[PDB]
Amino acid sequence: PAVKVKENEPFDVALRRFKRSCEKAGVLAEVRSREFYEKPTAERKRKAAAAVKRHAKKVQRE
Amino acid sequence: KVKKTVVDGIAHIHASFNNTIVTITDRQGNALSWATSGGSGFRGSRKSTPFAAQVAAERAGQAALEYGLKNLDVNVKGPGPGRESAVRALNACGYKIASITDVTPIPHNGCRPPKKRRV
Amino acid sequence: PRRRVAAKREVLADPKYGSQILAKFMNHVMESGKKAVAERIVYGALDKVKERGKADPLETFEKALDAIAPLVEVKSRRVGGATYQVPVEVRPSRRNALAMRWLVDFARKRGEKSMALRLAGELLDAAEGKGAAVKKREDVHRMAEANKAFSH
RNA sequence: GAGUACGGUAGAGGGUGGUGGAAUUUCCUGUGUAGCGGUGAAAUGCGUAGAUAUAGGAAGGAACACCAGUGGCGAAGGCGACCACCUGGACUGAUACUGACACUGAGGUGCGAAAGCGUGGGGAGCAAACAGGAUUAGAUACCCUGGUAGUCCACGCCGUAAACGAUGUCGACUAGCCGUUGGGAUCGAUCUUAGUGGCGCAGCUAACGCGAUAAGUCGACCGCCUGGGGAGUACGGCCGCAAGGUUAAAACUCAAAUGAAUUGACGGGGGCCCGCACAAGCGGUGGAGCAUGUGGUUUAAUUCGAAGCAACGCGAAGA
Ligand SMILES: [Mg+2]
Ligand SMILES: [Mg+2]
Ligand SMILES: [Mg+2]
Ligand SMILES: [Mg+2]
Ligand SMILES: [Mg+2]
Ligand SMILES: [Mg+2]
Ligand SMILES: [Mg+2]
Ligand SMILES: [Mg+2]
Ligand SMILES: [Mg+2]
Ligand SMILES: [Mg+2]
Ligand SMILES: [Mg+2]
Ligand SMILES: [Mg+2]
Ligand SMILES: [Mg+2]
Ligand SMILES: [Mg+2]
Ligand SMILES: [Mg+2]
Ligand SMILES: [Mg+2]
Ligand SMILES: [Mg+2]
Ligand SMILES: [Mg+2]
Ligand SMILES: [Mg+2]
Ligand SMILES: [Mg+2]
Ligand SMILES: [Mg+2]
Ligand SMILES: [Mg+2]
Ligand SMILES: [Mg+2]
Ligand SMILES: [Mg+2]
Ligand SMILES: [Mg+2]
Ligand SMILES: [Mg+2]
Ligand SMILES: [Mg+2]
Ligand SMILES: [Mg+2]
Ligand SMILES: [Mg+2]
Ligand SMILES: [Mg+2]
Ligand SMILES: [Mg+2]
Ligand SMILES: [Mg+2]
Ligand SMILES: [Mg+2]
Ligand SMILES: [Mg+2]
Ligand SMILES: [Mg+2]
Ligand SMILES: [Mg+2]
Ligand SMILES: [Mg+2]
Ligand SMILES: [Mg+2]
Ligand SMILES: [Mg+2]
Ligand SMILES: [Mg+2]
Ligand SMILES: [Mg+2]
Repeated sequence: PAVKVKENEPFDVALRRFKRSCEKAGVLAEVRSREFYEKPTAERKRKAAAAVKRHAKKVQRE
Repeated sequence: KVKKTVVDGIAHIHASFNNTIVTITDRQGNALSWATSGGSGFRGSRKSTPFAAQVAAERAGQAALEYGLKNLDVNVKGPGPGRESAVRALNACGYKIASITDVTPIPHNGCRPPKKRRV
Repeated sequence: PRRRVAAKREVLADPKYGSQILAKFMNHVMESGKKAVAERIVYGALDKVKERGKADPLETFEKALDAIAPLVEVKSRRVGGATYQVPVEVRPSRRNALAMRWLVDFARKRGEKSMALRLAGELLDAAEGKGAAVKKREDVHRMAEANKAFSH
């Protein structure tokens, strides 16, 4: 979210740190997940699909 | 024919998908100079590109350099492209980037968003 | 093609001047397989350049070529919903052929006595850049600059 | 078998109040000036009667990010901010107690998403109807800008859903392996319960597939089916304020309708690969005159045949 500039750091660590902090906070994900109303049927459907894919991926290692 | 000086201001980036708006104020939030990607002469899909953001941010910074402004707190708001392009555009103008923050509003539950597009 | 197996046959058949770029200009200016006519036309233009400019025509031709060689060009792309043009830098080899093609094409339509003095006028004009070929190269460049929003 | 008494465990189970933070909108005020918004690209719309952005203040309504999980609770429908009060059930351990007090259940009785209806409040966002702008041959649609009922609250009604695991309730048996939510024991390991998931032996099935959460082996009781349309419609009865719900035919008409799987074909499905198929270049046709073939028209006859690529300087390498 916020970034600190110190020790006359070059203007390359600043942007990289800002991007890393932003993706850690996941601001883009949350703002993308709210541009349209997403009904509870689609909620449960998407979560069930995510669950089945996650379990398949976990099993596939063995 | 009115003149005043200011040092260590704050610059706002409003980067939506369609357009990005750059403005400069003091710590008190009084407008000094602003520039828009629509005003930079793009008028279309190009208006969304990060290059238009760079052009608008540098134009606004060069307009605001008349007041001095040896220090800037730049804060960004919006998920559109050019989120970081305007930062480098302002750094090209010859300011001191004191800090960079995001003020993207995130409702906890809030109002419900509009209906889903069927395209 | 789809293989990338096509070879690159090398042709360097300068008769007396012994220049490589001159040979490719010969191949460009040749029409209907008339090599001798191309030889006479290019050598007449070269001799006019010599009798006009005190500088040797080799370097005059070279500096005309280097002042008409472009650096970037605009190329259309099918985005799937819009008609977009993106600027791309020239391959180092392609710019020579582009300059040769532009020079010969603009020289073909002067309207004066013959292509000897036509190519002479074009070489003198492009030596410092007052020819129509240089103007159209600048127009292509300014297309590429005005379409920089895409860039990539 | 069923139930009672006693300590604990977990939980968006239910009801009545109170209180939080993020955000949107609206209003007021300061700075500031020419755009904002939206799209595939636009336009409608909002702006110099000073907008968008930006800073401060105020009002109000609604939903409760992150935790969050093949996670939990509930008869089902369903239930996520935090706290207090009232309240149902389930798991878990030992002892004591009652001594078949059980299962199912036609009728009946209640609970029952959303939309809808009645009376009275409330109204930020969204948004049927509706207005305008686009797209289009048309566009009473998809897209854009606005926008009323409604969505929220109290009380009452309505009785329906792909109300679904498309699988009635209860009980007993039948190889195993990997998770996970509560709780116990014995020494991170082993065992044992009540749920919730993934595979799989027998067995079953038309096949798909099910497989201790059976669709296997069996018992007890209930509900329902008898070719496709007509039709879950008509008439009658009973409910409802209305919308309508429920019970429920016949004439007539057809020789089929249907389920699962197989081969091919196809797709404005996907992944690789190839070809002057594109791209990179050169040169042409379509404009002129003429030659030649064909179509049409005319003629007494313009002799027959060839007709998307795969007919048209073709049978005809000589009217
Ligand atoms: Mg929208
Ligand atoms: Mg404002
Ligand atoms: Mg405010
Ligand atoms: Mg449920
Ligand atoms: Mg309702
Ligand atoms: Mg209603
Ligand atoms: Mg009502
Ligand atoms: Mg009312
Ligand atoms: Mg409203
Ligand atoms: Mg609309
Ligand atoms: Mg609206
Ligand atoms: Mg509205
Ligand atoms: Mg009505
Ligand atoms: Mg209510
Ligand atoms: Mg349900
Ligand atoms: Mg059923
Ligand atoms: Mg059926
Ligand atoms: Mg049942
Ligand atoms: Mg059963
Ligand atoms: Mg029972
Ligand atoms: Mg049972
Ligand atoms: Mg049992
Ligand atoms: Mg199995
Ligand atoms: Mg069966
Ligand atoms: Mg069967
Ligand atoms: Mg029996
Ligand atoms: Mg029986
Ligand atoms: Mg039985
Ligand atoms: Mg029948
Ligand atoms: Mg019949
Ligand atoms: Mg019948
Ligand atoms: Mg009826
Ligand atoms: Mg009848
Ligand atoms: Mg009736
Ligand atoms: Mg079939
Ligand atoms: Mg196909
Ligand atoms: Mg091509
Ligand atoms: Mg012709
Ligand atoms: Mg013609
Ligand atoms: Mg014929
Ligand atoms: Mg031929």
